[PDB]
Amino acid sequence: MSAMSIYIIFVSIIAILFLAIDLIFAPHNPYKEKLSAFECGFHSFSQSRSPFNISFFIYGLVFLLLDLEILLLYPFAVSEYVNSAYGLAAALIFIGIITIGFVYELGHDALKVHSRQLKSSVVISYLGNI
Amino acid sequence: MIMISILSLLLSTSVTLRRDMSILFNRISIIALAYCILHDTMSLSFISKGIGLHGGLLHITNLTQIFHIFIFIISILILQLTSFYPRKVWIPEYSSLKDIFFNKILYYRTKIINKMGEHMKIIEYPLILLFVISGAVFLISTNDLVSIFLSIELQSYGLYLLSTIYRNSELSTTGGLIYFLLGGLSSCFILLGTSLLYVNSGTTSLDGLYILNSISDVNSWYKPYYLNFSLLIFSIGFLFKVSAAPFHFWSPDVYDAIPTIVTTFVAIIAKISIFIFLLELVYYTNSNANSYLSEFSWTYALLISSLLSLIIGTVVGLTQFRIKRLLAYSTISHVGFILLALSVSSIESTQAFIFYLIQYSISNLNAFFILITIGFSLYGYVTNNKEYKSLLDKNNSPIQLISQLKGYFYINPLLSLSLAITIFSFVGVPPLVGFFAKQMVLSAALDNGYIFLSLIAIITSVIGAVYYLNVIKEIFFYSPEHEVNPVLNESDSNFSLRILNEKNVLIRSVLLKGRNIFISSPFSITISIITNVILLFIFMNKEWLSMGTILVQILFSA
Amino acid sequence: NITLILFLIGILGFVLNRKNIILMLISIEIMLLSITFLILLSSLNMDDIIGQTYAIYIIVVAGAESAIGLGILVAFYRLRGSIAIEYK
Amino acid sequence: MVNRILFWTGFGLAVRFWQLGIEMRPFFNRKSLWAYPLFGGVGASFGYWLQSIDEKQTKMLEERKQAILEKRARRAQRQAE
Amino acid sequence: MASGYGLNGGPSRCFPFWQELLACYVTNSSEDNPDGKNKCIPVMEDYYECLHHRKEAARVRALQAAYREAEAKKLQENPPTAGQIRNLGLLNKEEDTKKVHCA
Amino acid sequence: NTPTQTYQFPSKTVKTDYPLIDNDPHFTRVIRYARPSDYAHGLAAAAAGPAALWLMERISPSQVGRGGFAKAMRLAGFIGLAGGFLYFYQRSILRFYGMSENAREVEMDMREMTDRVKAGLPLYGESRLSPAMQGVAARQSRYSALFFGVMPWFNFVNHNQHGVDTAKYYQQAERELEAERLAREQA
Repeated sequence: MSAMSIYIIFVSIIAILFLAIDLIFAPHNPYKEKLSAFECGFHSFSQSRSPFNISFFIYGLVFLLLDLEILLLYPFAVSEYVNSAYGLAAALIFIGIITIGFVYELGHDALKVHSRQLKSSVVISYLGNI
Repeated sequence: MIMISILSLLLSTSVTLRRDMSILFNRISIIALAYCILHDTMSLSFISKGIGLHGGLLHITNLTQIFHIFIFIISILILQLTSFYPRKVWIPEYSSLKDIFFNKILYYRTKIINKMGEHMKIIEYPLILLFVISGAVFLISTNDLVSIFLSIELQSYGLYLLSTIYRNSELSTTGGLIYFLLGGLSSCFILLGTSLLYVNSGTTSLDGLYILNSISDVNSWYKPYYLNFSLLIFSIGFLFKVSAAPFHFWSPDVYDAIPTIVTTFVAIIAKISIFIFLLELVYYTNSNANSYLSEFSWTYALLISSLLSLIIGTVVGLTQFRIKRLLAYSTISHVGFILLALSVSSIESTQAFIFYLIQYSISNLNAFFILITIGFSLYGYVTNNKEYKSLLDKNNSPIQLISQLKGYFYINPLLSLSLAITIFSFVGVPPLVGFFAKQMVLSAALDNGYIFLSLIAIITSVIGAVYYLNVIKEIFFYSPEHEVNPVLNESDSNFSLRILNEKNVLIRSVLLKGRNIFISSPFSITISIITNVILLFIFMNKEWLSMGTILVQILFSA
Repeated sequence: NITLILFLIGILGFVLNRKNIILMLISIEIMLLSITFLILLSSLNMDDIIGQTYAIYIIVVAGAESAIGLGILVAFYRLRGSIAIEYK
Repeated sequence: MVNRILFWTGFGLAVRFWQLGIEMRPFFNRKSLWAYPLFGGVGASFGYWLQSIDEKQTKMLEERKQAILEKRARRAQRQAE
Repeated sequence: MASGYGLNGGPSRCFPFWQELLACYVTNSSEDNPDGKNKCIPVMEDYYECLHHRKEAARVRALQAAYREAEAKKLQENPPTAGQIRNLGLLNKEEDTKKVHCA
Repeated sequence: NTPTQTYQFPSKTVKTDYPLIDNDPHFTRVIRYARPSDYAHGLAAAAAGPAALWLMERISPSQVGRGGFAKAMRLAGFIGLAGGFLYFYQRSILRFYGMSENAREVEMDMREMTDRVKAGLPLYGESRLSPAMQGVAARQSRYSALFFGVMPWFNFVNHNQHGVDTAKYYQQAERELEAERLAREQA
């Protein structure tokens, strides 16, 4: 049988053997305060299962599509001798269009998380007395 | 050209966040679509059923090119709404050629022209529209199964983004969301349709499947049952997108939910491109000899849909009080006539199908323009109706109700007559162009033995004429619920306009009131031309009808 | 045969789903997967590299669809506040 | 009587009329009178263009009608064999 | 399949059958004779046979049942073991090969 | 030096008014065979787009900020230049496609090519690309200026698959080779 198939088995049995030892030879004494959430020693509101703002999700959307783009460039890398010049041109036409949409994401500041925590424009003039 | 125009417009759009640029990015897109027209006009000097392009993936036909040019004109006309301000100030003191070309008029126009309106502040709007046109035109030219799927997606995804581009509207986000979800269901049917074709036939070429289909037309191990019912699943996915019944439910809601300048382009372009694509499929898959394959033709869905689209479109439109829900049901009854002409495949019915699709697309566009203009005219008018106060997103759909049009013939008579002529043309009354379209499809169906569908259609039309007449009854028969604004016409508040010459020197200062505020010319001229085309079609029918006579002769010859 | 079974799961998980719109958008991802699988399995039987090419282009547009979906879903949620689909 | 050129000249005049009616602006304002030769002139320019495409459409159907008869005439010739 | 491009970078195994069907149609079908394409029917079945294999699946089913029922009924003398089969055509195993071939 | 075969590849036949010279002409030939009218029309077409956006600005201002119109001119300037070059290329290549009056182009095609024959040099020239890659290039660009409104494409590949029987060029040059030898005899 093949080296890969046994390799998968052995890594899984190791993940089991280590786990089984701890499941058997360690003390197990579960109580209410031992089984509470860690919050630096004070119990707080349980609110990790409610909607939470993600300030970088626009990254996740663009990450989705640029992965499809670099995967579509991997057959070219392993076919260059046959693609040659004529095939190179299409690969460059494809990467130029993909790159324009990337310049769109840099230009609009779509990959920018805003965070921190503008000068006087009132000039007075003196005419003196009436 | 359309691809260079998208890339060039995208590079300029990507280095600006200035919302004041939206009007000029729309004006450049109209210039771009005019070059596309000049290019597809040059490509028209050949007679051919089809010429394979780009490694067989794409094709060009005289029918393919006449349709891209039509899409380009329609797009130029819809693009005008975001290219010019709705209102205007006009005085006789500024009305000569020397005045327009060598004088300037200074005045406070921010409120009068709605400079900062939502339709004038979306930078990417023309760009997403160009992508939908790019997808539409590529689909008419698709010759492969894989090309079809990518092109319908490029068309569909842009229509989802256009339906959602008003991101601060809960009504557009909802319409956008429904459309994306149910259209994604529609595309999964289209992908299954193509996938079963390649799996049973070993080929992605439409040209190869048509050859297998023509051999199999004779008069034992591999009967080609797959072609008719792979094409059936493929067809249902396109009946969703043209909103033919019984796959129509989304379109009344989406069209009513999204803004009206947007619903103009989204309710017109998908139909032209999808119907032209189906036409070539229906011609090249028809078994001239009666056969076991004929008994199972995928085109019977089109007859079932046309049947259903006639009943559903006219009946459900009877009790619609919302003008956008009414316009969408009117479309579902017109796509029934289109489907009936597409399912009878004959020279006369192909002429009828081609004529009907172009005329309905110009007529439905007139209906949208009049509607949009009527709700920009109400700027110097005031109402006290609780219903007109309880509406939602009144900025994105100024006119939402049929009753909002009550007495419009007493506010602006010619715009009300323009809408009357357009509506009467939807009914099918002579001597308007819509009558001739309906008659051509009835003549073809009667000739080919579809006597029963002809009888459905005529009875259906009288039912649909009921709700068309309730619209006109609203315009003409009662009094306006809208009143001139009392302060815009008060003889005490007037803005100052000032006329300068070619080099920043004052000529004459003027004081102007609300009666000096009119619709901008690009919309009144556009409504004027389409109204008169509809009105006077009988004196100008020769070149338009012959254009469809010749295209059908090329498609059915050799 | 797994092609039909997977396609039926995604069709009902789209039409019979009464939970939320991300699960709507997931079930489309399942249907496309089953169709790609049918195309990939046929292409190996017919010695065709075109079917694998067709598969790869259904993966790229299936990701484009899911990005456009998640973008539209966020827009809708910002205004509605729930992407839960409501029955009764 | 319908001259392709006179109609489209008349057509352009009526667009300007219908424009001003929809806009609710006075017809036949004196400083704007130039728009009637202009709308009318453009309509004639279109009519000249239509006239040309009409000449090209007569030929194509004239060729086609000949091509149909010839296709039909030689078809029955082989039947008599 | 119909494309001409197979899995190893070489040509698709059903491409010759597709090119013959296209060649037959173009060279028999015409406007003068609508019925030349009836010559393309056997050529069309063969392209489907190289694609799905239903007819070659049907032949092997018939012969395989006929074959097994004959060998089962047939008199049996001595089975050539797997090791003997593995020793066919070797350098110094002449005895094993002769037993396998019964020569 | 007759190849004995002048139609190696199957090509699409189109019903056109004028004679077909080349369904996939090289970019240099389209430029070289362009008439002075083609420069005139393409230059006017390039001027048409920014001149259109200027007139729209004069008659109906956009009320844009201080530097927005100059930005829009640069885009309109490019798009008209891009649109007018496609117009100029399309006008010359149609005379090669047999889809425009091309009497001048036919004779300068018969001279150029029959010169290449008697010179022994390849009619369409030599290519770095492999013979199969040439085919893919010919099948991607032949008749491809008919799609210029949607997707532009130009032939930069020297391939031998141009849709025309090449016998007329050989059949011609030898007659110019027959007369040249006879004229040299009487000297």
